Parts: sequence; structure tokens; C-alpha cells
Amino acid sequence: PRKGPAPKRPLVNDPVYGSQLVTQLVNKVLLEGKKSLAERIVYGALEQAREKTGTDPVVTLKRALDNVKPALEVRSRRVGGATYQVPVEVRPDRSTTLALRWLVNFSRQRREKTMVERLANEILDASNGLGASVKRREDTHKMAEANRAFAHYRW
Amino acid sequence: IRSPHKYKDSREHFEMRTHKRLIDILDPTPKTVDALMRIDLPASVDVNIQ
Amino acid sequence: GQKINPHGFRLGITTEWKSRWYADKQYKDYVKEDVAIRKLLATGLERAGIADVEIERTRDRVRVDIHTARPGIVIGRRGTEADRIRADLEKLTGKQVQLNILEVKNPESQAQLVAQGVAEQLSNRVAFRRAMRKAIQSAMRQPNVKGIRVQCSGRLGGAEMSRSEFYREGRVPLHTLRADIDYGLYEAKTTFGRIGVKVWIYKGDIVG
Amino acid sequence: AKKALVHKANKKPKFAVRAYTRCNKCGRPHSVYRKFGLCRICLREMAHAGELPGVQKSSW
RNA sequence: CGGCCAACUACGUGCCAGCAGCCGCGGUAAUACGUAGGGUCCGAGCGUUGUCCGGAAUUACUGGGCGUAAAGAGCUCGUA
RNA sequence: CUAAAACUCAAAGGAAUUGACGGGGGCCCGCACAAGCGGCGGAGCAUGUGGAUUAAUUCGAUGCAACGCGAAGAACCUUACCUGGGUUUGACAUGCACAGGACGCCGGCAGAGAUGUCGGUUCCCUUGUGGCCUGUGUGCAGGUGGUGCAUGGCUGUCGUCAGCUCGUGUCGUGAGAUGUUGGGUUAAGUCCCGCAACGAGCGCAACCCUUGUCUCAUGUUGCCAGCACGUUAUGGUGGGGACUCGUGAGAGACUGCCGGGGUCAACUCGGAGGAAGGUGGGGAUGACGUCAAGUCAUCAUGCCCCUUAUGUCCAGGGCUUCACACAUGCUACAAUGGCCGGUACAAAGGGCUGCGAUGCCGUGAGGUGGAGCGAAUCCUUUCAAAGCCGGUCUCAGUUCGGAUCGGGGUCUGCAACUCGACCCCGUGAAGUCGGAGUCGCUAGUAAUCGCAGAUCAGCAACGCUGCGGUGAAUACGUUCCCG
Repeated sequence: PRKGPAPKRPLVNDPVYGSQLVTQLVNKVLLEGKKSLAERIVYGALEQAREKTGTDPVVTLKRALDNVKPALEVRSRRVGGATYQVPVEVRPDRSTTLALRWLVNFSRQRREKTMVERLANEILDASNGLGASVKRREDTHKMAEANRAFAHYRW
Repeated sequence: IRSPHKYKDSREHFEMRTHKRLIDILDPTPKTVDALMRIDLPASVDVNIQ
Repeated sequence: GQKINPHGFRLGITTEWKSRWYADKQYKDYVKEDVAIRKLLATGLERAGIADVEIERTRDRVRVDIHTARPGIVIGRRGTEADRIRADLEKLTGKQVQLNILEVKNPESQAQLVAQGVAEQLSNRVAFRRAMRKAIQSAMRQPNVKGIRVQCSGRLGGAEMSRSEFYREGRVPLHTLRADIDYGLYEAKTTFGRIGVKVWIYKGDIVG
Repeated sequence: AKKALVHKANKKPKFAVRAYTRCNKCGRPHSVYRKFGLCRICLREMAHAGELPGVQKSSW
């Protein structure tokens, strides 16, 4: 990364739903090196959302993403022994990555004992704004317009 | 291990390769059997008969 | 420890093996016999520099090729010492050997012999720099050589301090696999201890 | 190892298990390959010297 | 009989005994210490010491210098 | 303010040159930070080290660059350490006599063993004596005894970082400089532009190995479509190089072409074709030098010390001791899971006093017995696990986890108590995802799952060296930390 920007990997389209969002989600939720379990988990969550909310999984997933997609983030930079939390706008790719990361991260702190309905429940909550990752999203926005005091450095 | 008495992270790999072929002769004309054992070969080559 | 042996670097590209035979069950016995006879040859004769010692062994037949500088010391007109080597091997029981001894046409262009000469001249309490001067001049006299590097390490001059000194001339491209680089190592015994002499001789490239 | 230890290794043990390798060229009991009878140091030295018919630098 | 400065090998001693005009030689291979051979310069003389001139353009009249090597007074006024 | 002498040294100084150094700067790189994934420090266990004990707990290693390191294998041996009993030209060699035809083998008794005593067996020359050794020495052999701040050889580190020089010319009175400085680019002193420099060597790159495509040759133990013979036991068999594969030879990647930036330049961005596009992926290869870096325990070696001993044989014991600390790993703390049943796909390697199969007997380590192989055949089962399917468990110190502990066994070894591994039953401790801090990694990579090998009779291997299966996130950018 010292010489120049790194190349970007291609994204394989999904054969079942035809959107890169589900394959990005299954990549993000992948753990320990087992794909098959990962797509079966995410497809089970999609089907439970299908049977629960009564609407299509793609539209509600995109709506949840919009409800979780942030616009500003916080970057720590040090000078003279003091670290300042400058607010910086976010590229769309980082916004989507952060949204998926937050969803999957708050997918694992539940008590309801299996992954598929955990994911389905948080998808429904994020669609309705009742989730936990959304709370962190408005928290990040709150510090975005809260920490405006350090912006003249422009780093 | 390259070094005597320590430096385990430095090492050297060696190989030993042996190449083998077969020649099967049909219809053993007796002159062939007479002249076969007389053939002298390089020391690096070993041949056995079955 | 930086450089690997140049002879061992090109053991399958430029240079060839030293001993050739085939064995599976008696491989260990064969190699132990090789080391025993090589130790005997190295220990026994030293007044005549031995360029190389190659061994060939098939069935009961054995033959030893001893490449030396001058064979007159190693083979007299009456052949006492050649038969002495034969009998010394016979006590070692290497069975029968077709003992062959060969002289070298260019003793000045052989790294091992040059190293032996430098070591003996250092044993004569001669200044090392003069010995390297004369060795480099004599080696570069021959036309086909293209480079030479000569290095000695030890207690040079009798001082109580380690010293390693190297003198070079021409091209000695060690990093090339297709370069016929002759490598010679030898040891000089002095009053203060040990001296190590290394010689690299570069004589053109080879193309297959 | 010592000369006496080398000879006692060469000597016939009175029990089957009292035998070990004891590399021929030097006498170093550790890291001895039974294929060659040479310890790792002497194996390396002779492999570089080209005195073992078949061994060579491995690269792949 | 190191180099200045014509003339080198062996034995004995090894930082001891000793040499030396300047720089310096002796701790096992000393052309430098002592003795033997050989050599060189002089020669009824040969060396050392003391004194003076030279080399010293190193008190510079012939024939030197003062930014940083030693050397411009802290600055002016003014008497011979 | 004016202003000496005795004494003492063989120099004190000025300018500039080449290195080294700075708790002096400026640029450029690197998983250095940042952006991410997974860990260590918390628990139990395996090793290694520090410290403490005793008879020894043999020795070496000691920031990076020691701490799963010498050691790729400590019950005796190993073993170099402690106790005790022998032995002296000795456990191992060579030379002389004084003396020789015996040493050398198989048993008996004593003895923990080493070792001591009896019983049977005794030399090939050819008389000069030698091949052999039996006592006394004579020369001595023996030191894992010391000095890696006297050494050779080998190795680590900066670091695969990009540097180290020369010939001719020119510039300086001269050491010397220039080239090698400046701008750009590159993985790079790789190359381009300008400039008193013009060129060339060792380093970079290429030559070597492996993987990715095609062509030719090629058929055994390998492949087996089209053919026949075999039918549940399978290329199994006669048979074909058609397809693989095995192993020899060759072609193919060169910024080769197009478009844009470019100094009509290096190079950079995108495209066309192609299996691969920008040194396609990865190895071996480690320049000049720094660290009095490590190793007299691989070996060799100058000097120093013992030599009836610090040499040498044997029996037992220790390196596995533990009130603690540190480091590297394994198992976990569970539902992305545990147990039960079914279900198919890898590679490489090894095998003679070894792989060892079918059957038989156990519940299981395993006992019987031996087919086929010195090995593309026979064994590692037609070779695995994760996978996929079906059942259950419905969240607890648990159907987790296995430590610790009692009992009964299997194997190897003369001998498993101190101190091997494995099997069966039973109890089932800590451990609820871990403070300050801190580590690894940029694509078949991280994350994992299994298999083989070396050392080895047996293993303490959760280590090391390799192979294969499934396979991600992120890099805006050099402000800060490190080299």
C-alpha cells in the first residue's frame, strides 16, 4: 500500500437470487473455512425472513442496509502527544462493509440459540430499526456531528 | 541442519533420484541369450534379469 | 557462513561426481570403504600433491584413479611405492583394484595444487602477500584461465590476531551455474597453528 | 566421541538393545542416518563434495 | 658497516645485558646489543669532547612576514 | 600597564581529503504503521529456561540474532554426572628386546556385574624368522580437561538490503575527485534525460528445479473408449495407444500490437489475442563489510595441566527433583456443537529378518498363523477428515471439557517402580472467551481438516520436515512507531 492503491477483487454473482449482496453476506459470515454451512445458514435466515415478514428478502435486506448504512466515521490521528478524532466522510464500499460487519457482529451476542433465526430476527429489526447494530449506527452519527470540533486539520 | 550446535531455522535439503526402465524381449533367440551377459555397462547402471 | 561450496552448487549442471557406483543393501558398507580408503590415501602420501581421488566399484572389480601433480614420487622406476599402496589397500581388503595413477598437464591451473603450493610456501615462513602475488601471476600466465581469487585465513605473520586476506584478478562469477569454476581448499601447518587457503579459478563457460 | 566409546560401540554387546548407531567417520551419536551411516555434518560435507553417488541439492 | 651516509653474514643474549646524533633498536629468525669472519674510509694517525661560522631566506640591507598558522594598539587628537 | 629566567617537550599549529560516528537533518522502501481476519497474556496439560534443594540434578546456548535451541528419540546402553568394586603401557594403535608356539574359541564354578579358577580345542612359513598375540618395560597411548579474547572449518544477523570497484580521458601542487552527483522510473547502481565524462566487471537479472498449456515419441505393474471372455469381486482376463498417466525432446511470454499520459524517453494505465500479461506462482542462489556474534562437546589444532591419574570396565542412581517466574505449543471454555448410523472423493512416502493381508479368538489395545512383495504388481484397506443426509440432545460446570485419581489388562525390551506407549471400567478439577500490553498474515494467502516421512525394539512427537482437502476480509494513505 506504500506504492499505490491495491487491485480490487471481482465479485461472483449469486445463482439463486442474482444479487452480490447475499454472496457478500455469506463471505462476511464465513468462519473456520466452511462455505457450505455458511450459505445454508444465510439461506435459512432468508427463508425465515420470507415466511415472517411477508415481503421479499432482497427488498427488506436493502432497506435494512440503508437503515444501517452510515455516512460519516471517526478517524484517530495523533499530534504533539494528543490524539484527535476527526470526522471523515465514508466511501460507499466502506459503508456497506461496515453495515454487514455490524450486522454479523451483533448476530453473535444473542441468546436465541441458533444462527439462522438470529440473522432473520436482526434483519427484521434493522428493517424496523429495532436492532442493536442500528444503535451503534446512530451512535457513530452522533459522534460524527458531535466531534466536529476537530476538522480544520483536514487529514 | 546447516550449522553445528544451534541455528535450527537454517537448513539444507538434499535429494536422491533413481531412474528405472524395463526392456521386455519376446521370442528369445538363443544367440540373444548368449550375447546378453557379455554386454558391459557403465558402473552407474545396474541391470537385473527375470 | 555466507557462500556455499561452488563444486557442490553445480553438481548436476557443470561438475560431475567424485565416486560412481550403485548399491542398495551394501550402500553403507560401500561408503564406509570409500571413506576408509580416502583417509588412507590422504594420510599416507603428502610429498606429492594429490589433485583428485576417484573410486569405481562394480561386483568384485574396483579401480582407484589417483590424479597427482607428478607421479614419479608416487611411482618409482622399480615401482616400490605403487605396490606399497596396493598392499596397503590389500590389508584394508578392498579386494582387487585396477589402480590407475594419472598426472596433470597444467599443475599451475589446478586450484588444489595452487593451494598446496601456497600452503607449503607459507610453511616456509614466507610473507603471504608475496606468495599470493606469485601464485596469481603463475596462474594467469596460462591462456585459458579467465580469473583467479586466492584467500588465506588464520594467524598470518605469527601475530596473536585473526586475519583473512584475499587477492583477486579477472572475473570470478560464482553466481553463474554454467561457469567452470574450479575450487581448491587446503591447510597449512605452522608453529602457531592452522592456516586455511581457498582458491577459485574461473576458466570460461560451458554450453550443452 | 572418545576412542574408548567408539571401540565399545564397535564391540559386541551382550544384550540386543545395548547397540546404537555411532557414526563411523566422526563418532557422533546424535542425528545419524541409517541409510548412509554418516552423521548430518559429514553427510552435508560429502554431499557438497560430490562423493556420494546420487545425492544433490534439492530445489522445488 | 637501519636510513641520512661507502661497506653483511654466522654464533651468544632476549625488553635482560646493552646501543644511540634524529626518527629509534633488544620479549627466540637482531644486517641496530657482544664476539667472530668479510668489507669500507683514512693512514703515523684514527675517534670522542669543548668552542665559533655555515647549512638557518631561522632577525631576511643584499634577503621574511601580520584574514584563519606567531603577529594590526579598542578608537581618535596631536609633540619630536 | 611594562615584563623575564631556570626547567621541559620534538612538537604545538593552519587548510583541505577518505572513512567512522552523532541522544543532526532530508527523501525512499519493508505486514513498519494504518484498514481487516485470527491469536498470546486468564484455565489444564507437553516441552525448554531462570531460581532452590541434594549425590550428581553432565556440558554448551543467554536482547533482536537463547528459551518444541545442540537432541531426527535420556529405563541399562546412550552418558560425558554421583556412590561403590576392579585396572594399569591400560577400553584403542605402533617399535625393541628379555623370552614363543601360542593367542584366539565353547562350557563349568564363584560373583550384582566387571572379574577370578578349572574342563575340551592350538599356529601358516621354514629355520632365517616373519602373519598372531602371552608377562616386564622400553617409545607411550588416553583426556566430552582449560583457553571460540591464540585458531582452521562450518553457521547466524543486518538481508536478497542494493551496493562494491576498475580501464582511458578530464579537474586539482597534492591526498583525491569525476564517473557513482541532479530529475524521473523500477523489485533493483533496472533503465531513461541533462551533464567532462566514455565504457566495463563483481553484486541485480539470466543460466538450474518445480507448478500452470500445447505438440512429438511412448506402453509395464499404468490407462482401458470401441471388441470378445468373465458376473457379482474387481481391467478381473485375452486384447487397443483411442483417453490418462508415467519420462525423454520441443514450442509458448517477449510490454509482442493498439489507444491515452508521457521530454518521440524510460515507464505507466486500459484493451485485443492467448492457458497464463506485465520478472505468470514458488524454490536453490546470500556481493564488499559489522557484531573479539556461536561452536576447543562433529572434526582438526598452538599453548597449559593429569598419566598409576582429570585415563578405562562394571552394578545402582540423576538429567522426569519443585514454595515459584518466563517462552513456545496442544486441549478446551461448546449449537457455525456433542453422541449414534449411513454416505465418496487427495498427494507423497516407506517396506528383509520389514510392510504384512483373508480366516480364527476378544470388547480393545491385541494372540494364532502366514498369501503377496526387495517392490507403477503385495501391504499402507478399493487408500482419510472436514463434507452431505437421518435421529437425539434444547443449554447446566452440561450428553462440554478432559485434568486428577482407583481397579483390571496389551505390546516391545534381559529388565516399563524412580521413568515407555496403548486398552477397558469407574470419579469427574479448573476452565463461562481472558487486564495493562502484545503476535502472524495481502490469494489458493490467512483460517482451518487429515495423511506420510526422518530419528526409533518401544515411545514422552501436542515437536520438526513435507503433501493434500475446504477456503475469506481489507489496504483510504505515509501524520506517528520500528528497521
